[PDB]
Amino acid sequence: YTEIPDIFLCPISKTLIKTPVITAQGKVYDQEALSNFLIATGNKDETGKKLSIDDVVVFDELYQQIKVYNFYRKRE
Ligand SMILES: [Cl-]
Repeated sequence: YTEIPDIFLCPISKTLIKTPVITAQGKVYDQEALSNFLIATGNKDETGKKLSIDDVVVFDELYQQIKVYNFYRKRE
């Protein structure tokens, strides 16, 4: 599997997450992808529900796991 682990996938950018943010609903996106996407739809997420970039936090644990993935990845 050269493929990116699914938990590190952003539903919007559809690749690797650079910085995980998590919604109150518990959904995980890449920060910059979500920000920009939410501007395009006008605070609606990819299933058309209301969402603001102000109501997300960085997902610290997962950010950390991503850094480790990145170590193993960029090794090859
Ligand atoms: Cl996790």
